[PDB]
Amino acid sequence: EIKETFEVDDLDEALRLSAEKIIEEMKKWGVTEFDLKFYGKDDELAKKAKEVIEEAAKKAGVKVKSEFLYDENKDKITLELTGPNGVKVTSEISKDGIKSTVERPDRKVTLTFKL
Repeated sequence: EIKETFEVDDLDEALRLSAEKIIEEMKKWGVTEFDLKFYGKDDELAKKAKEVIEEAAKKAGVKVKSEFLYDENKDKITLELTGPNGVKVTSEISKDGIKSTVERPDRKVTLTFKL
């Protein structure tokens, strides 16, 4: 069980670094495609999170199947990425930054992106 913490200047940098590291860990575990579920408001932040992940997956040659379940009452974004053979990523996005929990059988990585 490993915790990693990073410092970014802004939420935009948090989104970019987190998407890169998330795709990294999935690429490590032999993932070529994954299902993405998004929970949050239908706004500009939602669009940014989509493009950052899609651009990051595209550069890595990974296919994504995205479902957005919009709920305006949610003040924060939850992302659930499911991959084959038990690969699961949960990313929480708020004004304070991003916390991503990357789960593999016998491997739990928690990534925090502060400021």
